[PDB]
Amino acid sequence: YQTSNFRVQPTESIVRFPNITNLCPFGEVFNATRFASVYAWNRKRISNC
Amino acid sequence: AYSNNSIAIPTNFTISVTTEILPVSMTKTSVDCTMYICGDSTECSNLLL
Repeated sequence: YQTSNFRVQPTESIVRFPNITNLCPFGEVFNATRFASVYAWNRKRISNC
Repeated sequence: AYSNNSIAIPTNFTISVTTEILPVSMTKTSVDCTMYICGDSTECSNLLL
């Protein structure tokens, strides 16, 4: 009789994501010396990062 | 030709060998229902039962 099919169950889980390397200066506004006025506020455009 | 008093009898013969090819059996196959849905997952087994 062919009663079943078998498979080895996994021991643990493995999750790998690609490198975040070659980062953009997202901390430029964080380490900036002086900002502008509250009405003069600057908007940092972050694209392809 | 067709006549009442006429008859044809063979004066010589020949031995001919022909070929008929007759299949007997086919390939034995068995398909699993669970592995056909997916393996290594309990979602296929609970929804399949």
